[PDB]
Amino acid sequence: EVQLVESGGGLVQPGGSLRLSCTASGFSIDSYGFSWVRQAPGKGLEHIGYLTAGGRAFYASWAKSRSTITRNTNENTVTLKMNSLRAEDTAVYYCAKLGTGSRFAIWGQGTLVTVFNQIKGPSVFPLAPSSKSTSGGTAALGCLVKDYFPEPVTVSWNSGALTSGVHTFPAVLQSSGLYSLSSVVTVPSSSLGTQTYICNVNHKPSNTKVDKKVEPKSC
Amino acid sequence: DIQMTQSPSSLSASVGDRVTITCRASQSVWRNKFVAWYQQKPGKAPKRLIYAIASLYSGVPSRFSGSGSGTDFTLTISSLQPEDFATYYCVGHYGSENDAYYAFGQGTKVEIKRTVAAPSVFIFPPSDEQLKSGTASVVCLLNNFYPREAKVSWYVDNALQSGNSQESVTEQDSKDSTYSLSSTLTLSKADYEKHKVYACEVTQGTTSVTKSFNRGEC
Ligand SMILES: [Cl-]
Ligand SMILES: [Cl-]
Repeated sequence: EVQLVESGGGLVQPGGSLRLSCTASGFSIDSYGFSWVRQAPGKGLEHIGYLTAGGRAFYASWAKSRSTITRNTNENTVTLKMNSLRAEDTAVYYCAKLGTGSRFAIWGQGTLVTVFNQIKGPSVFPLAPSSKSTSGGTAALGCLVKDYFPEPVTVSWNSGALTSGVHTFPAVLQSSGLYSLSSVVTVPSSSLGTQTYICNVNHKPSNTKVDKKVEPKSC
Repeated sequence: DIQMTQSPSSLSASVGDRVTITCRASQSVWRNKFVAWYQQKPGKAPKRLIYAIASLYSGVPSRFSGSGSGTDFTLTISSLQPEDFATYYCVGHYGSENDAYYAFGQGTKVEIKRTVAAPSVFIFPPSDEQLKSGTASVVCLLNNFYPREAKVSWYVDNALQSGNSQESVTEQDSKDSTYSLSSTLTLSKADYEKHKVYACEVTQGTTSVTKSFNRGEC
């Protein structure tokens, strides 16, 4: 019943603006104060600003020059606008009643905003199971996901049917300015002749999906 | 305005250990008590554990307790459990007639100590397909090990490499509290085809495991 839902996420060019809405259901948005919070990938939480129940907006000093927080009671929303964006503004944006001293606390699910100076779909190469794989033992295989921008890429195996033993590494930023990652899985070596292993790589920023069958390499 | 200064930035503790995390407010928080503690596990949203310094939210395990006095606030985990791997944040509120501000601490990454475990090590040559692009990626995998600290050195025809590799590490596992780590060596096609023996040398403590291949050989 009680819920907050962020909308408006997406890709923005540097110098662009973001506009996120936070829609409440189960209560009136004007009966409580709400914060906007963000988290850069792999980093901590940052408070942007807070709109009191009375409708007064207070911003972290760094955000005041380019942020606006408003409320619309007819639509039961709170809204964050931020302009003149830079790469450092890439983050998951949440609306929330933080509940620092009251029982009622509620967060939206979060919406990703990515500030991108470039778009580039990934190249995907097999990490082939070793020919030295131990019979009746365990083999490693995977996919190398190279030279894409911006983050993120998602990787499944066999369309989600293979999850046990999978490690998809966090991406590294190469000296080229492009990201690269690998996703690996360990499987029974006795399966290598019989079981098909396909990595499914998805890069929404470039609307690119790659499915790559990874097989033992030919001698 | 208000800041929350959190320490330590990270800690490792054995299951059943008592863990203490502190947060110092840069000035008095609202009514001296508007401080909450949040927990965030990998890939999920922050979850509130404790509010008003010490009020444990319903359904939060009682091994989490909050205390505070003055401008110092403390999160205590009395018997660290495996499911407590997370980053913990304090968040404080400052208020006046013309002020309403919030500040998060930097976060404390809590990792679970476990018994040392040696990695399964794998080396992967570059694919023929990639080589057509002019570049070769050689990948070395250290699977399911502990602790995270490892030295991974690349050798090309017995020559130690420097400056042409990058590492990545997984977050601590939920099943075995291990890590996995990749090291990726990047060479031009020209250089890759100029050499024969490729080796990844993994050192932890007193032991080095080296996995290698000869270019072209099966
Ligand atoms: Cl109050
Ligand atoms: Cl903050």
